[PDB]
Amino acid sequence: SGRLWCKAIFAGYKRGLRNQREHTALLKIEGVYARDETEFYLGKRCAYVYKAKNNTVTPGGKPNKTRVIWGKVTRAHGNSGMVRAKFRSNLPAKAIGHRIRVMLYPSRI
Amino acid sequence: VFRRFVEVGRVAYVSFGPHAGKLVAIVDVIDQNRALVDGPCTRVRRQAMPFKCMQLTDFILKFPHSARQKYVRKAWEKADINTKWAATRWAKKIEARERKAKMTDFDRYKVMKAKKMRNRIIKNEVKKLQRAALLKAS
Amino acid sequence: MKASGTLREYKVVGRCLPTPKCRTPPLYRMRIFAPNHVVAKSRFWYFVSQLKKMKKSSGEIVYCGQVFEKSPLRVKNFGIWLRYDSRSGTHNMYREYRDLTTAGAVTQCYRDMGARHRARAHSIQIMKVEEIAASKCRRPAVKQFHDSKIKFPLPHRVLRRQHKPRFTTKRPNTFF
Amino acid sequence: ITPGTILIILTGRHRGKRVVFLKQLSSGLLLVTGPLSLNRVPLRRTHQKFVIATSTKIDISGVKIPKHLTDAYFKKKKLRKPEKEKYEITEQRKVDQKAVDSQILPKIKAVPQLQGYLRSVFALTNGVYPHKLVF
Amino acid sequence: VSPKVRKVLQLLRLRQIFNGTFVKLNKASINMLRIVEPYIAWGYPNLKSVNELIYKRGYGKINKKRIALTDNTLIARSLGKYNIICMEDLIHEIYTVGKHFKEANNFLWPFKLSSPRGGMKKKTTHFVEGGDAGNREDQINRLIRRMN
Amino acid sequence: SHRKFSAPRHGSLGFLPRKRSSRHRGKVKSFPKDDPSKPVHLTAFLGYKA
Amino acid sequence: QVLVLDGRGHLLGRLAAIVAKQVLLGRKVVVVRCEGINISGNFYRNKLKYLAFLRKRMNTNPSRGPYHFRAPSRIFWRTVRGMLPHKTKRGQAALDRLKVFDGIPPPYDKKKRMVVPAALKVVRLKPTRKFAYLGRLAHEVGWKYQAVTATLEEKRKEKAKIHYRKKKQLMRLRKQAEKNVEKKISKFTDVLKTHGLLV
RNA sequence: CGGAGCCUCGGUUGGCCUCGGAUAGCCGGUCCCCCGCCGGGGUCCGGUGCGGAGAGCCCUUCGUCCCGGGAAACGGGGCGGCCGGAAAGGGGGCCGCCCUCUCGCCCGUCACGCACCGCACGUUCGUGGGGAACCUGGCGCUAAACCAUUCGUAGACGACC
RNA sequence: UGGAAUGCGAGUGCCUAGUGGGCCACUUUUGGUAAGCAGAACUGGCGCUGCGGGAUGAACCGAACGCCGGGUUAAGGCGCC
Ligand SMILES: [Mg+2]
Ligand SMILES: [Mg+2]
Ligand SMILES: [Mg+2]
Ligand SMILES: [Mg+2]
Ligand SMILES: [Mg+2]
Ligand SMILES: [Mg+2]
Ligand SMILES: [Mg+2]
Ligand SMILES: [Mg+2]
Ligand SMILES: [Mg+2]
Ligand SMILES: [Mg+2]
Ligand SMILES: [Mg+2]
Ligand SMILES: [Mg+2]
Ligand SMILES: [Mg+2]
Ligand SMILES: [Mg+2]
Repeated sequence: SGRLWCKAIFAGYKRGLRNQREHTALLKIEGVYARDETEFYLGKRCAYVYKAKNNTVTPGGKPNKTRVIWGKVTRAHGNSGMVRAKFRSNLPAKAIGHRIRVMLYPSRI
Repeated sequence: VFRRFVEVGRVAYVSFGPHAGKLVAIVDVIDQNRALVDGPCTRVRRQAMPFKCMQLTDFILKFPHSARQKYVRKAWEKADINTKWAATRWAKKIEARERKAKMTDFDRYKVMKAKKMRNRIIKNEVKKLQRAALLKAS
Repeated sequence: MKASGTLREYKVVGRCLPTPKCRTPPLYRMRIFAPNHVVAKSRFWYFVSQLKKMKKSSGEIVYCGQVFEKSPLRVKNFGIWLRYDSRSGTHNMYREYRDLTTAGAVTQCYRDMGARHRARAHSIQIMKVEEIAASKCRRPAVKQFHDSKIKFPLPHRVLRRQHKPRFTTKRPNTFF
Repeated sequence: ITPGTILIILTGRHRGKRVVFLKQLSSGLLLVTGPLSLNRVPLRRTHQKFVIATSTKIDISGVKIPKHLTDAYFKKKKLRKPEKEKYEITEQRKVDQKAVDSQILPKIKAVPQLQGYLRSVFALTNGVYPHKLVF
Repeated sequence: VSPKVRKVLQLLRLRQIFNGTFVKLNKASINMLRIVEPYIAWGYPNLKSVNELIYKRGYGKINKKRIALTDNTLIARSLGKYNIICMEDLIHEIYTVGKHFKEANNFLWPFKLSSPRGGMKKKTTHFVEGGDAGNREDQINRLIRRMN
Repeated sequence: SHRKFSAPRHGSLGFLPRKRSSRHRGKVKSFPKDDPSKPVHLTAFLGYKA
Repeated sequence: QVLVLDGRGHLLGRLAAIVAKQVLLGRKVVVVRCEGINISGNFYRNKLKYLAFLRKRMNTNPSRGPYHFRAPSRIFWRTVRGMLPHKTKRGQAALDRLKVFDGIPPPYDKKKRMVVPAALKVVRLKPTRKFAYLGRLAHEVGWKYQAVTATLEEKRKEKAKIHYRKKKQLMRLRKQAEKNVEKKISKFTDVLKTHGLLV
């Protein structure tokens, strides 16, 4: 057993300087520091995993305090390897600067 | 202090650009920033190339400045710069860099096993040497 | 005119439109250095208009075509005669450059005239471009490269890959 | 993904294990075997979108896969709950596992250290980035 | 927009940004384009540009409505009296400027083109100055590829 | 406008705040700088105002 | 977990911009030897820049700010704060992820220090240009612990040298050990060479 | 100092235990020669697009069983002591011990484990931080502060002596 | 052979509110030393108008607005904010 996701940071939302589009998040992925290396990650699942006070169900498991918002990498962003991600619900702004899992599926390799 | 010089015949390793990883010979110096280089035996057309994308090697060919390609190719073969380059530690380090880059997942597993046993054998030997060093002082 | 990218050399031939008085007007030819042919044609009309009672309406372009460098693998010295408008007058200049192509030497002139005299390309008129033998070149910057045994090192090489890695354990070396 | 390729399962209880690809079923799901003795993955279906196909391939061209290992063979069988009902490994499945394992397993052991490779479980570690490495 | 430019842009049917039309050139029309010079990019299209402009973005003005040209019967019912019965006849009447260029061309609704992918240089100055306005001749085709 | 005739300001701004001392016993803010060459000695003492 | 940077030979404003962007991405950062930092431009014109900063003060109550910290670490700390949205909860959390030090106190003195080549003076300045030292700058605008920080730094480097000679000796034995067991590890060495891990 | 759980708060999903530094220069060996309280300088030998490389290194985990071949034997695990650390101090190493196993590592043989029938929050840091309690044994501790009263070195009242 | 091009459906009649302090910019321009001054022409604006950019701003630059998803742009930008 071991890790099976890549470490990404929730850098922020899509925005100009005075307008913020919260339906799209900008992810900084560890080791991806150019636009030419982001190709592997496009379309990959993304999981914002967090914990809450109340228990919740678990697929193939018993209830616990872990919750997740799913998403996926939709496209690259800029020249330094950021990717745009969309989630089934907009990420809460308390999640800026925290971990966003990037899975290794759907696999194209 | 300096040892390697930009001069007619100096063989330079191209580090980045369209011809990265290849050897060229400085055929002429255009100005402060560019040189006319040639790669007859390494697949580089005679062209202008900035010094920034060059790293000087220790090899110097002997041909006149601006001598046409027939003679840059001729001097390259006489000196066998191709086998001399692959004999340098510099070439081997480049080779070691890409052998590692192409390691398949199974290969990585086999290195992790081999490294595991090699490291233990060396460590156990290092321990014995240290103990013997204790007796000599004592 | 904008000196965008590397300029090209164009051969532009034009004439007055034929009329009953002069059914066969003479053909005028100019050397035009421009980004693209559309700009090349426009500049042609800007120059012949200065030298002849001619403009686009009363004349036509007979031929526009790039002039390829004849010895692109040879190193040459180019003398450029140009006039340009400064903030307080017009001045004729003569400048020298080393290149492989004549158009490359003219492009060096536009960057150079912009750098040293804050001259925008709309105020520069290249009058003449001549390849010059090493013995006739005047500018010491060009002449110092006329040394069959030229040799020089590359001191204090500055690390240009400064963000790969962005954080490193070892300080860069500048001596090679 | 060609027959004999070593795949990496990315999902399910078997995530991370390295299996041997046999064939693509008519429904398009992949048929793989652990083998059971090396990593405890039986003849099992899996989606190609959830496997990383490595460059490690074994030659199983001479392996005879039973014609009856089809999609309906692996389809889950409903279990009623009125307490709980548990899954029982049918005796046929065990016989089937040996038929395929007894051929592929000796072919695994022809490649040195391959069996140890298929015993180990894939994982990401410090400084290891998928976009950089070759599988 | 100044009153004289605003009228000329309406006669060309370019009432919106990145709208496109074909214009057959002559002393009358070339001088109109000079008036609206700062407001238009124009040039000479090639056979491929006429093709792709009319196939991807070709809409007919049928009974004063914008109907996509999804069938040949659409062209034949309106321009059939001029022997124009298919998209290929329409492309030939446009590209070669036939005797019925006017009818076939007014039938085509002004092409609604997207923003130029890859950006512009400078929409506020002429093409020959390094901008985008005015006549760029055959270079219009490069623009059409990125906007169509 | 400027004040007509000049005059030095009243009081020193160097003794602010003009508040009640937080300590009753005088505190030695700075002891004399130690000179190692000198023999060991004390540098302060407490007396009462008779 | 933590990113420990060494302040010697870095240009003040360039390190802060990089350090500011790291803490805004949620990364803890420690910068040591903030007195070793450099600023481009001769020393006198850098001194003048700070002395002008010292003149800024609320005319009616100087105790209300600005606060003119004299320690090199706090100067650098205030410079990183200048590049953050420090009046929002988000930027204050980022500012808590930064620790700045004069000298190298424990536990970072026994840990490896990274450098930022994009802020290094050797990389970013022309060799002829003049530059200042944040330490001398700090010492001459009221900083009071230049000598003690250097005196303690002298002790640290002395110990580090002892540790290093211990490390060089362990390397000599490693090379000698590899020769002794060269026979037993030949097969394992080949695997490493075949895949580039040994050259 | 040494058992179960109950809440609550979270983020995290291997570790790098360190020369000083130069950058028109470096690094490592060599101490045969010169100085010092093993360290420094010289000579010489090697590297220098840093390979004694952070482009790096270390650790690497499916578990068990059976018998082999390499590796170890100066070995792994585990109760008592002496140096050692102060800028914001070390669950490192060293010596004993009575114990404790020849398995830990590498390549093979041998087969087995819920093989849960394609599917998510999996995998650590985790005896995490904080709050209540319930137990359960060992060794210990039995104070101040504020009010009130008094003083006047103090004082609008608080405060202060 | 509806006699240039281009574009567009036109014509016509009653009843009619608010307004009748304006102000600004390119260019032209009168008075004045000049003025964020007073007075004109043309066009376009603000007024009545949000929106991206010019840190900030009636007018500048871009572009004008039904409630949305995707893509691409303008003017402007890309050390960190
Ligand atoms: Mg794009
Ligand atoms: Mg304008
Ligand atoms: Mg006075
Ligand atoms: Mg003070
Ligand atoms: Mg967790
Ligand atoms: Mg009124
Ligand atoms: Mg006025
Ligand atoms: Mg007025
Ligand atoms: Mg009003
Ligand atoms: Mg209006
Ligand atoms: Mg508006
Ligand atoms: Mg402004
Ligand atoms: Mg949109
Ligand atoms: Mg900005």
